[PDB]
Amino acid sequence: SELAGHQTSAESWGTGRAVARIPRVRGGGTHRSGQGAFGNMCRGGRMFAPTKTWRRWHRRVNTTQKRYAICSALAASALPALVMSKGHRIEEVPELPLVVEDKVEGYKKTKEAVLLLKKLKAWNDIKKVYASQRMRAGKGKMRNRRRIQRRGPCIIYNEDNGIIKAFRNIPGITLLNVSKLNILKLAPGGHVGRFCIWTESAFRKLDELYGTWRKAASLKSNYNLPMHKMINTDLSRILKSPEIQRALRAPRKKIHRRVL
Amino acid sequence: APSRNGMVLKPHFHKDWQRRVATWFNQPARKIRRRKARQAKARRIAPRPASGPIRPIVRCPTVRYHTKVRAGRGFSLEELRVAGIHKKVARTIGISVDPRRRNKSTESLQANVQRLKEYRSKLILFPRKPSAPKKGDSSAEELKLATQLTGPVMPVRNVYKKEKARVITEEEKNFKAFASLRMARANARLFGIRAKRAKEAAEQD
Amino acid sequence: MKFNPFVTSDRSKNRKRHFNAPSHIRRKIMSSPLSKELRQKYNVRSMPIRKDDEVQVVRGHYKGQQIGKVVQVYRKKYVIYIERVQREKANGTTVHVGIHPSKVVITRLKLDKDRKKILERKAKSRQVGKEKGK
RNA sequence: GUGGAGCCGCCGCAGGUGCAGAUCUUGGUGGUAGUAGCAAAUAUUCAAACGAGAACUUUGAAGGCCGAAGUGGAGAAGGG
RNA sequence: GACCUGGGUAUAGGGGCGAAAGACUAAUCGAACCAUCUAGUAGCUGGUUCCCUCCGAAGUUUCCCUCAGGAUAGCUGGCG
RNA sequence: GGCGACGUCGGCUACCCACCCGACCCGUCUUGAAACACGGACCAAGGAGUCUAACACGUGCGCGAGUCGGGGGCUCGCACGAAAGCCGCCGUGGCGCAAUGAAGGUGAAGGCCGGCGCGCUCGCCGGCCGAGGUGGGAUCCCGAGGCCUCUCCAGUCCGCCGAGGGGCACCACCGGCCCGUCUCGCCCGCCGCGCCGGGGAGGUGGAGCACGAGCGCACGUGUUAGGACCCGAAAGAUGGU
RNA sequence: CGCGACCUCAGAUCAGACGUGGCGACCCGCUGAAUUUAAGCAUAUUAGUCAGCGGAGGAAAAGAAACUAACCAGGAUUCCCUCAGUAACGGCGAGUGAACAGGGAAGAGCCCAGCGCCGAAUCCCCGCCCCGCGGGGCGCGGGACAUGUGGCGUACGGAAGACCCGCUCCCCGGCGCCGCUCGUGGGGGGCCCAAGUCCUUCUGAUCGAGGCCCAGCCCGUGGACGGUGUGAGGCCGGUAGCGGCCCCCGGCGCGCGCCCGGGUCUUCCCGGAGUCGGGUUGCUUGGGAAUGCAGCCCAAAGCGGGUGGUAAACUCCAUCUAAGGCUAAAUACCGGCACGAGACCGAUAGUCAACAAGUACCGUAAGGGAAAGUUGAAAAGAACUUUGAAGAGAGAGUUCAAGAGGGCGUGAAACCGUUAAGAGGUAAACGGGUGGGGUCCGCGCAGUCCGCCCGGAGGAUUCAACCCGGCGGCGGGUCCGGCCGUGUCGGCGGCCCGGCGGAUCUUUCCCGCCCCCGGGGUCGGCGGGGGACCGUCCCCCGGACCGGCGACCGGCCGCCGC
RNA sequence: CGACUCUUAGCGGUGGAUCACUCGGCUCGUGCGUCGAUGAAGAACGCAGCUAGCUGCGAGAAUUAAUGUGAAUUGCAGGACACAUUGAUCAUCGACACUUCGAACGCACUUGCGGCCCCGGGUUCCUCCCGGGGCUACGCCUGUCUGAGCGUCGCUU
Ligand SMILES: [Mg+2]
Ligand SMILES: [Mg+2]
Ligand SMILES: [Mg+2]
Ligand SMILES: [Mg+2]
Ligand SMILES: [Mg+2]
Ligand SMILES: [Mg+2]
Ligand SMILES: [Mg+2]
Ligand SMILES: [Mg+2]
Repeated sequence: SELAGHQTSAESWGTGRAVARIPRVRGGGTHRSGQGAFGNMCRGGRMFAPTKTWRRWHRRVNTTQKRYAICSALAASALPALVMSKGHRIEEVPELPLVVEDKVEGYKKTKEAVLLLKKLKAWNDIKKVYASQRMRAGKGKMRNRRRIQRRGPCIIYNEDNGIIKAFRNIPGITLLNVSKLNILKLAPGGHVGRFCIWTESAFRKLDELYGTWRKAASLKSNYNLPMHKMINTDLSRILKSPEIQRALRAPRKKIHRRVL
Repeated sequence: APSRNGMVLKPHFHKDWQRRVATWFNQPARKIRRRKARQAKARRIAPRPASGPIRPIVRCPTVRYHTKVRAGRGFSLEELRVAGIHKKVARTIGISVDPRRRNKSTESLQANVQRLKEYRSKLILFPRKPSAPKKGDSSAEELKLATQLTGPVMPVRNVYKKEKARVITEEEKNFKAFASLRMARANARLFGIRAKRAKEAAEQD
Repeated sequence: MKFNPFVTSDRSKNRKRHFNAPSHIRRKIMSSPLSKELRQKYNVRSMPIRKDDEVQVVRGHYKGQQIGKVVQVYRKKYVIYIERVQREKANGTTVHVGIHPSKVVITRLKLDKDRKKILERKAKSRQVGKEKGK
């Protein structure tokens, strides 16, 4: 709210005079002559606790949680259960960490870009974005965002040689550098497992950018990949293992209902 | 108005603080603004090093900070005397000059004379027309770059000594104690009093 | 995608310049496509319509197979009038219903000194673009 | 059934977050009610005319009032 | 007749003017009116917007310019 | 096991009506309101616990004796990008890792063994380990013994087990340690022998030590300063008409 | 008496210039409250803020130490993070509250009076010309300023003058022109891809479907907007170190103009007064035996003076040089001109104002101050007939629609009219329980079991049983070929044509030096480099296991469809 | 029976909620950062063929010129279509113009009264005779002209 909404003379009538004790505008003549002025009740008054522009808008996240979240978002882009359960039709696609050769980075014409996604069998996700060419529900249209759209695949590269030019016309698609990854682009909506197409030179920098567990990363000064709370993580194998069921008593599979 | 166990607080908001509020919404837009002012200046002085002149070695004053080495304001006008370059020619070749600076240690003097001869060592001037007074050939095989960054000779280099390993010798492991400090502290605070008591004893006659 | 930071994208500020345009901007915005005989011959996609060009309407209640000259160009109401398409009132006095020039095909232009130069300039600006395709 | 161009489910996010009251704010509508009322300064009547249409307009005739410190004749300020 | 009155002119807010009534100062006067400080302050009145489930009070102690208010212990709930 | 058609069968809600029974008008302060207490003629829309700073505790997450770039810088000029990523001799600094006294200032490790100075209430040297001891203490370990179709020969298993052992965290107590003070006392050292320095033994004051738990981020609750849940004065001041 | 020179002053519609007033968000100088808080109220707080007054500028103010410090010292101003809610102030209550270190952003320094030297070597105005544009410069000639002091060199970091020493001739502005420019200098105008394809829905399509094996077309162009409804291709535009057109700039190189610099030694010169400081008073400050400012009285010195945060005397030491001046950048910007955006509001909201809004209206004035968006795709805005004096109707007509008819989208509630049903002396309404009537729905109406298996009665087709061929799958195996995982080593292999790291080592390696007697001595070392060693990650055989969500072939078992 | 009343519903009124729309706000950021005596801001009055407001203007008045653009403006008429003339319209905007008041400037503010100079016509006029034009505010700076002083002198008398 722009300033005071109190740019209006108003004092109460206070005394008797059989009207409520809200402040009234002064003068006469006009319609706005004894009407109730400012207060969060009144037509033309001032809103309750007007918003200030020094609300805390921006939030901090410390760096080793931002890196935790972006190691957790690449690893879920490599599991076919997780990446299909987000929406990306990856049914016809080959080997799930899709990498391609470094020739693709020097494409400059988007006809060379469309048939790549047809030959990788990744065009069918783009055709799912064309079906999601809806328009916005609600009042967001007059705040200039009328068209909603699906996010498709993201292509993560290094050494931009035209790859940004060949793909930026294809709808719902995203490019990002393998040096500077974005959790806002890898996990749209806060949900994990976005379909990603990689490149050879991109897919080989991840071992020097986040490290393995044996060596710390070289392109980040003091970062090593986070440790794992569970080693074995499929408990239908653990609970069926001979060491456990040698120790388990017996199942008590009766019911023993209430005796009348 | 208070309650159970908490702090007793003095918030400084008893004044009209909402007209004097500063919101850093332009602080992205001023960072890209002062980057562009560095870039458009770096090519305006195009061969000259960015971040300007060479700065001197300076030890910080206090008990807290006199272990460390800091870039300074300029050279004291006696370094330029001893290194042998004129003070009105020093700032036009790229040497920051501070005429109000004293060097009351010989050790801190000669480190900046050596710093200044090492600058003039790895400096290449450009002639107006190729006449070259006190100057030689073509520009050092075209000077290997154009512009340097964040310091001519990296002003901190706050280095520390080796002092490999000694054998604990006799009278080193014997004397130099905590009692050396407590006898030294009482000799500081009783020096002026005892010298008064020497004057009283000599006037006995 | 728009990349210039000096041209808008909002509905409120494009609708304001469209309805409050000057009358020389407003002829550039009342343009019309050409026919297939005429863009194979002048190799230009579209032109601003003027007073005596002859037109077949392509959409609406009146569609196709009636070549007819235009007769009046309301720029204030973004509307051209064509010599054949008309409408009877209750009075019995027939008047022209007006249609929009993007719903309109020019099948023969009107050539003067200046319409020749504009077609020549709009054509040369295309084979320069064909020479970028090396 | 009306209506004529937008809308919703799920997982997270964010609030100018849900009304019966504040002699609340603004707008609308009742009942009272076809009610109170249209009663200060004496008074109207006949015929006619024009008009779709006359207690009130006009015109004639009668009867009255103001009664020259005027309900008459002109002005100043004010109005425009 | 210390008469009634027009226009002109003078005096202005803790000021004016008053044959004095705290009268009068633009329907406002035991301190005008306009705008701002200002959304001033109130231990004091009024109001405080959806559902279901579970638990559930106190009006007593001690101190306070304290007595229509607080602080403190008791009573409660929530988390373990 | 039986019965029933073209108007009859079944059905319920914001349908109407009838009868029996029960039933005072809500909100609100209050010991008590149906009140001869106040607000409410009716209807629609609006309408009151917000944000910001500080602090406390709870909870979730990351790292962990550390932790955090928040302020800068770097990246090609990109819509989204007022984002994201990076720095590391950019960690300066903040908070924590050490307390204590007004200050000068000082500043947290003990127990077992052997030897000798009058083993003299006082002590000194050396080794060995090394955060004391007592009482409870989840868990764990050992466990005599015992438990199955014929008796003597042996090994995994399993469950019961009196008792014993090592005892986490935490609680209570005793002892010690550091800083301030107090009483009592003797000894030791010399960048120089003094109106010097250091030590002891007892009792006490401290928000201390006794093998560290913090930091950053998010949320919830509580309190405070701000117009501060909303509305309300009689006023005071400044400058004008 | 007069004449003249000056000195102090007057007049002019004298020649030529300048100042006034507006805006005021940000900045500078003043001046200045009270609400409020303290649960009262006086100091305090609010607050040196609001209001008042005066000045600017695109920034302004500040700014090159009469500084900080107290140790190995830093080195103009402003700004940011910290210092820090800290030292300090306070009915020591409520409350208030800096600075220096340190890390950054930006960085830039200078000038005069005085002191002396130089024949006033200086400046202003007018007259004509060398040469000139868009006018100001050197020159030629008088009238002034000025010795009561213009100009040159000169500044506290020292300066000057003279010897001697070793070097050097430079710079600035104008003048055309040629070449660029870092997002690729800025301004303006005019242009640049691809479906209007076939069928179909509709008032009208921008809908629905469809495009052979090149994926119907374009795409560095799928921002947005108008378009008879939802459009990459219909049309603006958008993309593009895209083109072409005109205009305006920052700096090459011909002619002006301006031209001795440094070093050592010697001699000589050297600084701002009613100011500092003190006393007192009032305000201000965190500034406390007085931080700053001001009035008044007193009033300096020159080995002086200020400061060194507890008044005072002595002493030593540190530090700066006051009472004159200028100065870019980093910083501020709720007014102006042009913009771009949004997790914002959507006509009682958002500015008071989406509209003929600071308007209508009100007050003598100061001043107060609204309400009010939407027919339709297009007016196609209802011709004509008839009733009435007209308003108003009945027809007719336009339109997808008048059930959109000129405040006309949608059209709620309160309230009213009328119709239909029902009912009625305990005002009405209500809760529980039934009954009756009405509306409506469901089944379909004495006609609703649905699937499974079995034995039946006739009808029609073809696997299976079992084997042969077959591709695919599951499972298990010597883990065979490939595979890795953990320690244990070696070839120290690649370490010198290997990575990372190390407050490991090497004064016999290497680069300029410091210490004593041109050299010598490791004679003790400084900063920089080299390779030795430890701790980790890369290749080959050796060994241990495991064949793990790492697998392919081989033969087996039993599925499987053809 | 008929009215009156009550409750439901159908339809019509009264009313303008709701939803949908948005050439407006609001907030943030960026570039620039510019008024005036050569007459500003603001105010008054006037200007169209039919014009009240708003908006745009200034007696050249709903705009002239110039350059770009290239056939309209539009509620209705009227008139130029010519554009190998100069060309409608619109934008731009550098050339010209810009009534009265206002710092507001001859004095006043009552459209009041002047005072000098020049030019046209009347007394061929100097001496308060119609019209046109120019000048006439205050402070202040440098210079010029005039000259005040029992101010300080000099030569003279
Ligand atoms: Mg909605
Ligand atoms: Mg906008
Ligand atoms: Mg009650
Ligand atoms: Mg409305
Ligand atoms: Mg209705
Ligand atoms: Mg200006
Ligand atoms: Mg013109
Ligand atoms: Mg005249």
